[PDB]
Amino acid sequence: TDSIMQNYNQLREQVINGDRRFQHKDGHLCFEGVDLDALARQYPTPFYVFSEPEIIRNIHEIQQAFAAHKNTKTFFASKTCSVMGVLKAIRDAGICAEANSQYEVRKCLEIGFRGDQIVFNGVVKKPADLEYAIANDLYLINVDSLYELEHIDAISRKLKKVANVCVRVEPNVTAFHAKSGLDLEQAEETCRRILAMPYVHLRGLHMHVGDQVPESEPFAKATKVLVDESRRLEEVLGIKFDLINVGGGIPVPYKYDDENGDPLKDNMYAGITAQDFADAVIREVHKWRTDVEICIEPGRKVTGSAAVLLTEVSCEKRKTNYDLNGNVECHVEWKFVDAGYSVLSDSQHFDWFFYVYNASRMTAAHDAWIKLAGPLCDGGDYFHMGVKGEEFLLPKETHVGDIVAFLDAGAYTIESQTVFNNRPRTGVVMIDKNGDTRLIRREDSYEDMVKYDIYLAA
Amino acid sequence: TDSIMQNYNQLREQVINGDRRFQHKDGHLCFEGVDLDALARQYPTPFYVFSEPEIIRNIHEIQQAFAAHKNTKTFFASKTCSVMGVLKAIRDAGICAEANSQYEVRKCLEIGFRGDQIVFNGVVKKPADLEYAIANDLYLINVDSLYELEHIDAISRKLKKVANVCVRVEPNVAKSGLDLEQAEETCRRILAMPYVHLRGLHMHVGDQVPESEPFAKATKVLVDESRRLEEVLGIKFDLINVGGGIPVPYKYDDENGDPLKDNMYAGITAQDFADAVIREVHKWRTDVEICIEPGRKVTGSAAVLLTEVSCEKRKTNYDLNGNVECHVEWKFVDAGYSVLSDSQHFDWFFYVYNASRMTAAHDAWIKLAGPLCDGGDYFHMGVKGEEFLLPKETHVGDIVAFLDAGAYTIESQTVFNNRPRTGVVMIDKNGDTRLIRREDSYEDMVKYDIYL
Ligand SMILES: Cc1ncc(COP(=O)(O)O)c(/C=N/[C@H](CCCNC(=N)N)C(=O)O)c1O
Ligand SMILES: Cc1ncc(COP(=O)(O)O)c(/C=N/[C@H](CCCNC(=N)N)C(=O)O)c1O
Ligand code: NA
Ligand code: NA
Repeated sequence: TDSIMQNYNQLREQVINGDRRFQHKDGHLCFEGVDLDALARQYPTPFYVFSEPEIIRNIHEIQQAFAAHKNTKTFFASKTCSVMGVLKAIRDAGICAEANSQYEVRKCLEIGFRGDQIVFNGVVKKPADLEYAIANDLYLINVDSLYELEHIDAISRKLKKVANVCVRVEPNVTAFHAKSGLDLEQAEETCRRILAMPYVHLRGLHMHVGDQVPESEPFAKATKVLVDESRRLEEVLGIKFDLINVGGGIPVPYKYDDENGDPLKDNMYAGITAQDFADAVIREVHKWRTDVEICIEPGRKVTGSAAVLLTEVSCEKRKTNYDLNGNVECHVEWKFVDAGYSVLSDSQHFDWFFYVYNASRMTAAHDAWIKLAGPLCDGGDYFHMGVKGEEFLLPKETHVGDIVAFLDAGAYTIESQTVFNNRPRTGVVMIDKNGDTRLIRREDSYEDMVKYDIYLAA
Repeated sequence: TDSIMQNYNQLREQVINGDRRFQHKDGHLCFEGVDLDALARQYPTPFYVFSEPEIIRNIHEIQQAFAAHKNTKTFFASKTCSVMGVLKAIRDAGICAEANSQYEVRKCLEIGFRGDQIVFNGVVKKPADLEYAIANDLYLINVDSLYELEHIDAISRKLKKVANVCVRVEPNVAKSGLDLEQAEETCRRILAMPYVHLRGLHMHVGDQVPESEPFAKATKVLVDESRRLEEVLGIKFDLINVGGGIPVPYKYDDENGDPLKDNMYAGITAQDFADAVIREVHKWRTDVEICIEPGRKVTGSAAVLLTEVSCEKRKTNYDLNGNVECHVEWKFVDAGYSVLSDSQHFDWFFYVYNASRMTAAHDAWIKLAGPLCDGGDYFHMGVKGEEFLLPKETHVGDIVAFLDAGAYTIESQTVFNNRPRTGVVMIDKNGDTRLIRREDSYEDMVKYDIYL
């Protein structure tokens, strides 16, 4: 325990000393030079702040990782974060976009990605979705089922417009637990049929291994399956594929003290780098072709490390358990923040760990065990992914009005919010390349929330 | 397995032959005389349909349960569902409202609940929230901490307006409430505050509680301490507020269920809840007001999620190596966990039927997936393990129904993958339908962002 506390304050000092994102000023956590205590006095909490410089650094990591293969194309999985200002930053950094719904395709087109910079994935692509995608000449539509393929044939014919497709294959219980992709056994006939379709153009095969995968071997195994079948089909069908699409899954470090962690038992430890992901993928593709295009679809890695959730300590209490004779059994120091699981979904629903610190007292020892609660009704709306069990460490002097920061809060955190208890979804602030801040998403207002309803005011 | 299938089809026939909510017509599931296959051709799926008649039936069950105690006040816990048209139905049915945020208070006031019909609960009530509540003369603010109480004292003094409070106590038979040990001094201090009026004590046991003993024991704790404080402080309390938690049946075949291990079986009824509460309160006072804050029981049974079967596939495991070992039939609906949150995040069971083929045997084992990216976006709370039963005749374009989908299902939606949050339709008391919430539009989604 004392060791756990000691280790946590070693990590705290690494944040403000040797982290490319963070500094401190006046004892306050700073992000790209921006004082986060002061920022949280200018915008109402809770809100997220994103760093454009850190997104750029992440994208460079990915792109540098694939230097051994010139013919690589990188599509940001916009399901990770599709706030328009974030997408615009990713476009400016020079990569492309991946989309999982009609409205995702549309927003990518709106913000400036060309059709030939967009890949459309999904297990459900209704005819209206497919018609929209085909009419906008998307780079790829990644076909997930034979039923969807029938619609692509019929709609491409209606539009007299070529649909460019990959066939998604499940490289692997995966009949019972994997809803996506075709069985490998079905790729050959599926491809044979596409070749014969006048307006469907087979570009390659697709797979996606998973999310936050903390080892290289699954990527290597699955890529080899895809590569072996691509090679075989080239011979059997007498074709040359343009590409292979190996998906996403590059992990992000959510716990940084790798010496104390096992990525195979706790995948908050990232286990591998973008370079290890590239090495595994490229090695398997080059056993087939060095010239073929490799498409990748990273999501999490582009934005995960590039935002902080800022939330104000809004209440406090001590709760005491007594035996049946009025004698203290134990005290619990509860701190309440104005963000709960409706603001940070994965902390609750997917047992996700984020570093928690007192951004107003970043240079103070984090030396008191506390429990950290949200504002929702749910008895379960408190943060259970603690430093030790369900307990967090904050400075003993923590006060109502301090600002708490959750780090590594940029992946899958904005669109997954709700208005449970009619608490609004949060504003979002962006730090640009010059270190200046601006609001890029408003907090939901009272009006915004009732406007969807149809009713007579009393 | 053959017995699980027979039992499920027994339940299916009971839906369309012996359920006050449902009928069949032309092979289709009907809700209060409305053909749901036909309804889902008028509005884009997925969407929720609510029944005002069922809300009324549920409220009647609650109020009848408390007939032995004349002075009972019922507050709908609006966290359960605050679509304005649902709140209006509940207001028009004659009960009161409970709120868990400033904007919930405001929407309750805007739909027509008076201040004296609103209770404000919560572990975080900031000064701005408290000021709004006090200024609007709320019936109760249920005090959760000593920190909050100091703001209430200060703000009520500033406004020169009386704040009506309960003290929430956690009976330790958890983040909310004060310790019982703190009630006496807290009440003593509230009595001395010039603009705070102490109404009583408050508790809330939990959600979907499948047994009466927790309520009886928790109520007795509050009654005993209420009785004691009346003596010690020389006062008569206005009320006792015993909270919510009346369960709703999510599985109906009670003969096959253990509610204490699987709380999708309700275990008790509103009458059992009332009997326990009234039995304890009446050891002390018959004249005192009992406040109750039911949420789930008011609306849970009163909605259906309608979702179109939008894709299908067969996945075949060839021996783990080679040779057909088993086929898995996947059916994809256009609602996933961003539409029906508790099915995923809280392991919640909802009955699933093919509403387009409700009179057909549900004779085929399938797995039921949503449309999201997440490999985990499929429905795992099946009829048998993760498997569901639908007619072998099920086709893309059929309408699947999730029953009992009225509690905690609307405000918990997300726009993950930029799929819109759903529209909501209401069947009114005359059996007519209207849209009471639009589906989010594309324009809705991007309008919150600030961009060029
Ligand atoms: C075809 C495809 N291409 C790329 C990605 C990008 O994955 P990455 O962000 O790099 O881990 C995904 C991701 N899908 C989902 C995320 C789920 C996130 N869920 C969550 N609760 N945060 C999955 O792999 O299950 C995908 O489906
Ligand atoms: C003070 C208070 N008064 C009444 C209720 C109404 O409870 P009822 O709906 O009847 O079970 C609650 C309910 N709060 C929460 C629901 C949580 C629902 N969460 C969900 N994911 N569906 C709780 O008891 O944890 C409450 O906090
Ligand atoms: Na073709
Ligand atoms: Na007083």
